[PDB]
Amino acid sequence: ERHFVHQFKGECYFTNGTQRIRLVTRYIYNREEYLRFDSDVGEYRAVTELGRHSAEYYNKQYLERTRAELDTACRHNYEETEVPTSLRRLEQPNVAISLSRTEALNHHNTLVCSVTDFYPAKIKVRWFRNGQEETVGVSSTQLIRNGDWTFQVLVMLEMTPHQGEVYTCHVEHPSLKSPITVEWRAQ
Amino acid sequence: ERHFVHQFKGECYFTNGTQRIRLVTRYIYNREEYLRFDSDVGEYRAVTELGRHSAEYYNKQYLERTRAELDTACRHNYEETEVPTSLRRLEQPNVAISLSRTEALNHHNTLVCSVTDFYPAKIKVRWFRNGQEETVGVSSTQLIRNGDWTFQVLVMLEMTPHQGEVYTCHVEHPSLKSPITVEWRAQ
Amino acid sequence: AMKRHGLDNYRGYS
Amino acid sequence: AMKRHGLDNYRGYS
Amino acid sequence: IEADHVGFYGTTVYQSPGDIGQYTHEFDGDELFYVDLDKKKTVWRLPEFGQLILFEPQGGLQNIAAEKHNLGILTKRSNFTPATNEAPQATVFPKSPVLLGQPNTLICFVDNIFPPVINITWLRNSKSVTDGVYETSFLVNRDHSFHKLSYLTFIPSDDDIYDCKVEHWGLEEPVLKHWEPE
Amino acid sequence: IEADHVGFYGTTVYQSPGDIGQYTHEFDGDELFYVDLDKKKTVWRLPEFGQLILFEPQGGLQNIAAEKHNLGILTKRSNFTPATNEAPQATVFPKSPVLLGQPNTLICFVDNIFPPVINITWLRNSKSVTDGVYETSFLVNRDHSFHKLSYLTFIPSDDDIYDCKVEHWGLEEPVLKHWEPE
Ligand SMILES: *[C@@H]1O[C@H](CO)[C@@H](O)[C@H](O)[C@H]1NC(C)=O
Ligand SMILES: *[C@@H]1O[C@H](CO)[C@@H](O)[C@H](O)[C@H]1NC(C)=O
Ligand SMILES: *[C@@H]1O[C@H](CO)[C@@H](O)[C@H](O)[C@H]1NC(C)=O
Ligand SMILES: *[C@@H]1O[C@H](CO)[C@@H](O)[C@H](O)[C@H]1NC(C)=O
Ligand SMILES: *[C@@H]1O[C@H](CO)[C@@H](O)[C@H](O)[C@H]1NC(C)=O
Ligand SMILES: *[C@@H]1O[C@H](CO)[C@@H](O)[C@H](O)[C@H]1NC(C)=O
Repeated sequence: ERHFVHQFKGECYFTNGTQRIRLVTRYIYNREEYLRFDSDVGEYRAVTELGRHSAEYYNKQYLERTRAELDTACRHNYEETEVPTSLRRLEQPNVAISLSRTEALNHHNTLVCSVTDFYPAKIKVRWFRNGQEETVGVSSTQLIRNGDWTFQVLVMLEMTPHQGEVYTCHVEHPSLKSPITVEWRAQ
Repeated sequence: ERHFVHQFKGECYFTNGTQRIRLVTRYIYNREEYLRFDSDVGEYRAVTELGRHSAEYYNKQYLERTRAELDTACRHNYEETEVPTSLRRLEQPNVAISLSRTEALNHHNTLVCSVTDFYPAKIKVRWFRNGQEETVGVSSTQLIRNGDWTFQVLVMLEMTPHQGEVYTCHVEHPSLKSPITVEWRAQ
Repeated sequence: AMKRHGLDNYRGYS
Repeated sequence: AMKRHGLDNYRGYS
Repeated sequence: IEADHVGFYGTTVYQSPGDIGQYTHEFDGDELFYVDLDKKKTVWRLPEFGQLILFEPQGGLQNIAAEKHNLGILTKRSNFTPATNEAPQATVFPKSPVLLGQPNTLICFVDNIFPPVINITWLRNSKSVTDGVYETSFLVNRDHSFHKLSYLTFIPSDDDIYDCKVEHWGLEEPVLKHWEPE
Repeated sequence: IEADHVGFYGTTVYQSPGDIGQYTHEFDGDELFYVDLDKKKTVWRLPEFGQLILFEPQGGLQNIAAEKHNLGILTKRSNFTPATNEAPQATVFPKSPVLLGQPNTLICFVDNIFPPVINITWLRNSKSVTDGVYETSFLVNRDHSFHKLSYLTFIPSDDDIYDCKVEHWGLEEPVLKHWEPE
C-alpha cells in the first residue's frame, strides 16, 4: 500500500528555569528532517537535500517572526503556563513490598518494593536490613512512565531470610515531607 | 567474653566546593555517642548521659582550638589536598556485553552491559536497538563501590532477538572524551 | 487569563 | 609541600 | 540535547491518502492535550488540566492546514517517495500492583509506530473488549517514529487472561502481547 | 547530613583488653590511608597516592593515645559496661566480569562488624588459600558499626569454587558466603 507523511516538530528547551532557552523546529518528510531552526544557530538551515532551497526561502520569509517565537511561545508558556501547572504537579507515591516466590525456606529470595503513581520522576528508594543500608543485592527497573502523568518503579532485593529479620523499604520523593517506610518480616 | 570499645570520629562536610563547610566530631563509647561538636551549633554538647559534664569541660578547655580546626583541618585539607588528588581522580570504565543464558532461540533473554572500574561515580549508561533508545526492558543494579576507589554497575536488557538486529550499550562518563559504545549481534 | 501558544508551522514555497 | 591535617582528638578530664 | 525541561508546542503531523492529521502539545514528555480536528476543540489528557489556562484550538487547525500544504509540496519534490512502514513493538504492564478484586489499569505501550496510523485493541480470554479503554494521541519519538498507550481499566481475576492486539501495515499478521497475573 | 563531599579526618578507634587501636582518614567514603602503629608510618590504600602530599604519622599516634585515655575514663564512668557483639554480614562479588583464564579479584563485603575485631579468610574448593589476598582497615558505619573488604586476586576456572570465611564473636559458628562462576 502507498502512503506519504510529513511532520512538524516545535521544541522548546529550558535549563535552570528560563535563564537559558533554546528553540528547535524541524520539518520532516516521512522520517527525514530536511529543514531546521535552532536558537543557538540563528537561522533556518537545510539538513538534507529536500531542504536545500527550503532554507533560503524560510529566512527571507519567516526568520524575523521565528526568532521571536522563542519568547511569545517558549519563554511565555513556561513562565506563564508551566509554573502554575506542569511544574507544580506533585503526585505522592505508593509503596508496597512483595515476595519473589511463595514463602522462604531460608533460600535466595527477592523482595520487590513497588513505588507507583508518583510525579515528578525525581525519586530515591533504598532497602534496609534492620536499620542497615542494604548496599548490594538491590537493583531497580529503568523507571517507568505511565503516560497518564505518573511514573512507577520496582526495586528488588536479593536476600536470604532468617528469623526476627526486618526489611524496610525507604522511599524519598519531593511530594513527601517525610519518607515513606514500608517494613516486611519473615513471620 | 568481656570487651570495651571507644571511638572518635572527625567529619568535614562540604557543599559547593568550600563555600560552605561544616565540622562534626563525635566521641563514642562502644556505640554510644555521648559528646559532640558541630560548627552549626558552635560548642561541644552532651548527646547522652555519659557526656553530661564532659561538655562543660571540652569548651572550657578546647572550644577555641576546636572552632579553629574548621580551617586548619577542614578547609585546609579540601583546598590544599583534595583538589589535587581525590577530586581529580579520573578512572575510565570498562564496558562489556554479556548474555543472560546461552544463545537465543528468539525467546525472552537479557543482555548485560557491564560498566566497571570507574571513578568518580557520575555515569550514564543506556541501551540501543539499532540506533533506537531502548526505553523499556532496561534495569540496573544500585551502583556498587568496590572499596579500592572504583565503582562498577550492570545494566541489563530484557529483549527478544531476531536476526540482523543490533544492540548497543552507550556509556558516558566524565573520564571520557567520547562515549564508549559496545555492540552485540545475534550472529 | 494567559493562554498557551503554539509555535507557528511555516508553509513551504508554492 | 602541603600535608594532610587530622582533627584533634581531645582528652577527657583526668 | 540537554535540558531541565522540554516542551513540544504545536507538534503537527499530517499524511495521505486519508487526509489524516494530528496536533498536540507535550511537556516534559507528557501529552498536555491534543486538538479534535472534528469537534474542533482542546482535548486534554487530564480533567484537572485546562481548568484555568486554556488553548485556542484554532491555532492547531492552522498548523494542520499549513502541514497539509507542506505535505503535498514535499511528496512531489521527493519524487512521490513513500514512507516505509515499521514494526510497532508493544509491551504490557500494570499501572499499580496486581491484587485480585482490586481495580487497576492494563497498559499497552506500543513503540516504533509509523506511519502514524495503527489500531490497538484489547482482549480478555481471546475475546475483544470495549470500555475501560483510553488511548493516547500518537506521540513523537526522537527518530521521528511514534508511540501510543492503550489503557484497560479492569479487575484481576484468578482465571482471566488478557492480550493487547496490535495491527499495522508494518505487520503481515497482527502482534499480540499476552499478559495475566501470576 | 547533606553535602557534596565528606572527609573523615582522624577517625580513631581503640579497645581493650588487647590494646587494639586504629587511626584512618577517608574521603567521600574511601580509605585514603591508615596508620601502622608499629612500623609507625602512613600506609595508603593505593600506591599512586601519597606520592606527593604526605601525612605526618605521629599525628595519628596522638589520637590513639588520647583515645586510650578517653577509653579508660569512659569504661569506668559507664560502670564497666561491655559492648554488644553483632552479626557481621558478608556478601561476595567480582571486581570485573567473569571470564575464564582472565584475572579478576574476588570480593567479600562484610558489613555490620563490631566490635571491630573479626577474622575474614578465603577458601577455594573448601580449602583455605593465602596471597592474592588484601584487606581494608575496619571502616566506620553510620551506626558506629564496621565494614571491611577482602580481595582475592585469582583466575576463573570452569571447575573451581570459592567461599568467604567470616569469623566473629558475634557468630556462634562461622558464616560462609559461597560463590562460583555460572
Ligand atoms: C541559574 O541561575 C542562577 C541564579 O542565581 C545563576 O547563578 C546561574 O548562572 C544559573 N545556573 C543554573 C543553576 O543552571
Ligand atoms: C557556589 O558559590 C557561588 C559563588 O561562586 C554561589 O553563587 C552559589 O550559591 C554556589 N553555586 C555553585 C557554583 O554551585
Ligand atoms: C527525481 O526524479 C527525476 C526524474 O525521475 C530525477 O531527475 C531527479 O534527480 C530526482 N530527484 C529526487 C529528489 O529524487
Ligand atoms: C483499524 O480499524 C479498522 C476497523 O476496526 C480495521 O479495519 C483495521 O484493520 C485497523 N487497523 C488496521 C490494520 O488498518
Ligand atoms: C554507676 O554505679 C554507681 C555506683 O553504684 C551509681 O551510683 C551510678 O548511678 C551508676 N551510674 C552509671 C554510670 O550507670
Ligand atoms: C581470628 O584469629 C584467631 C587467631 O588464630 C582465631 O583464634 C579466631 O578464631 C579468628 N577469628 C575469630 C573467631 O575471632
